[PDB]
Amino acid sequence: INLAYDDNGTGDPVVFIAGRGGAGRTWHPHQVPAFLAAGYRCITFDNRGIGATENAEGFTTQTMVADTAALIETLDIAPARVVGVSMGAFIAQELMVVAPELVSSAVLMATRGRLDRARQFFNKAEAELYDSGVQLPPTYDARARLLENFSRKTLNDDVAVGDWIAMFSMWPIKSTPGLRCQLDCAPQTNRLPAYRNIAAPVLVIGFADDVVTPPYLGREVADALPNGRYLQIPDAGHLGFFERPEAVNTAMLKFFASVKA
Amino acid sequence: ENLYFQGAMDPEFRVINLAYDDNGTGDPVVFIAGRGGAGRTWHPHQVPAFLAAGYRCITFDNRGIGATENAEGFTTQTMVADTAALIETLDIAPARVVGVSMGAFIAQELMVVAPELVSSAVLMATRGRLDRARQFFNKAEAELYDSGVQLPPTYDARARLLENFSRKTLNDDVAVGDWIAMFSMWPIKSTPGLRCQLDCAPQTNRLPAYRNIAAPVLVIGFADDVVTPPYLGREVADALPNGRYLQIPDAGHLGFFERPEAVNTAMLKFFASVK
Ligand code: NA
Repeated sequence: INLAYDDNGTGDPVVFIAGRGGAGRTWHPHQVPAFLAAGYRCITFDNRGIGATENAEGFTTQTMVADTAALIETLDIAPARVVGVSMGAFIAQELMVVAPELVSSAVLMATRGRLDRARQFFNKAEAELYDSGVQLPPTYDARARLLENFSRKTLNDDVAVGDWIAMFSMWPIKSTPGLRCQLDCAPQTNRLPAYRNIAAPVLVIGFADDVVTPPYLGREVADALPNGRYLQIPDAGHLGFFERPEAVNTAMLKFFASVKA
Repeated sequence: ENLYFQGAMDPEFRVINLAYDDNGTGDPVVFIAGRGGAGRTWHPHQVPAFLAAGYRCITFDNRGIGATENAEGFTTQTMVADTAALIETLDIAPARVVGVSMGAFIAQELMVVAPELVSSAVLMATRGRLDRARQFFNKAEAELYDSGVQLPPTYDARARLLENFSRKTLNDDVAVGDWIAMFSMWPIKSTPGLRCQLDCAPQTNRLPAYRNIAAPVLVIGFADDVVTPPYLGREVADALPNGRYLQIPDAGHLGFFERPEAVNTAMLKFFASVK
């Protein structure tokens, strides 16, 4: 299948890969304008399992890597810069393994390279939640999103919390066969040994208060990557890029301006 | 032994008995557990240290816990009155008090209305108002109960883990294994009692009222606590004329269980100087 995508600007191409449950649209409130102002061309799209393909099941990481590859080819932008978060970082990482020629450099946020215990606990809890058929009431659900995703600093802030709660109604996350299948697109094995063969410059960004994918797992990906280096953002939850856009964009942009297209 | 004391009359005009424990012969300390917690939660890390320091330790089952787990229709004033009744029954006024969370809130309210019952207090993981996020967590928790919907067991255990512990504990896999096995030995039963304990929280800002409390008080905030953030506790110490604040690094909501030695040392140091 070809997937919905969204092409802006002219210049060195950057492809954004969202996390589980996220659409291309996730990149537009805070990332795309800042990249455009810096002269890049931005591509965002809907991962398989999202939007038009939310009933897609039986797909794997590998299917998702080929989707991304196909997109990079179909637009004739190889090699592109690649920005990915979480599942998206994991898809970026694996694309660079099978198709290094498609990617010039990458930013990977909130990522990991093996099946660590935090990931297992989360895999079990989430899978269980889906198979039970249970519907969390909205306010309890909004509470879990709040604690899962934001820094302590943010939660202490009355105006922000009102926003983030409001903002949840504009970003409904429907439980779908696609969303369940994306649960499986995560490392199953140690991938760090495979990562030691990636040539491309890579920046790994860890968010300090991240509990879904804690920072130290990003240091590990940065260490396995010959040209990798790790950066940490203080006071950012798992949605660090939405919560601290300026600090996050400045870092991706200083990094991307330092490497060749 | 099986000791009982008579609780306050509730707003439905019933009078129940509550269980308590009494150990030692020394200077009396009354421990008040948080929401969901039986008196026995102070036994592993607090009571031995206080007995070895010559304190007598009173623990008890708050209303809505253990034998009264089906109690409903009570309020913060009912629990404050219950605590006072325990104090008056042992004839130990004015007593040292230690409260955590809901129990710290009960101690704060007890000092507002019955200051002569309490000589000094340690308040852990506390607040004297609910902020936006905490207000919302309270409402979310109420909604869950009221809806009937049971959380699957693994989801439940993960949530419990993340809400209660520090990042330091959370990053250490052996430690996480230990606590999740422990969860099975401290199961939190969902009960009309527990649901009712959810409303013994500030509904209004109580910090003004705390301005008249004269007793020496030590407020302890846990740095990684997200169920009651340290800043709310520090607002409480700022309010109290003789309150002082201390923060325990690397402690989640359950700091007094996770960093018992740092907590204990600070409380025993505080109690040796008071008045
Ligand atoms: Na003060």
